[PDB]
Amino acid sequence: GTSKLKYVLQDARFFLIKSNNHENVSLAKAKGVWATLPVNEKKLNLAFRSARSVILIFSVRESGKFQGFARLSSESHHGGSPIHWVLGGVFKIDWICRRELPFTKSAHLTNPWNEHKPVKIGRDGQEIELECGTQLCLLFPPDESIDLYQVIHKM
Repeated sequence: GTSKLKYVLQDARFFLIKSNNHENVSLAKAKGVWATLPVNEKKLNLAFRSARSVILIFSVRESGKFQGFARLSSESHHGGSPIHWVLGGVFKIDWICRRELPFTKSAHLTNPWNEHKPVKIGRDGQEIELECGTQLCLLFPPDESIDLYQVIHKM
């Protein structure tokens, strides 16, 4: 069912994350980490203190799909062991869905905070309004590799 997911997403903030390659998403999916440029890192750190959940929705550029979504479990932090991304601080994230959603399945959703353009359109770090982000996350298929239990306790 969707009760657990809807609880996680209640009063959440949502950000589009645009990656230039699949490799960094694969790295991030396995390790539960993300890093972004300074302007977005600041925005995400502010959101983490302001909302019960901050959700990152990933799309690899030119892929025609979203590749999943994840919830920030921390603000960014420096000084950790370097992540050899295939080119700011590192955010720890808990993935909620690592399955793909093609843009054809989100064609009816428009983001009011991006001039009511389809939610698939946006720059890295584009914030997605609450209801559009919630409905977008609800479109993803269930991910049997994921247990929401950890997230629900962290909240």
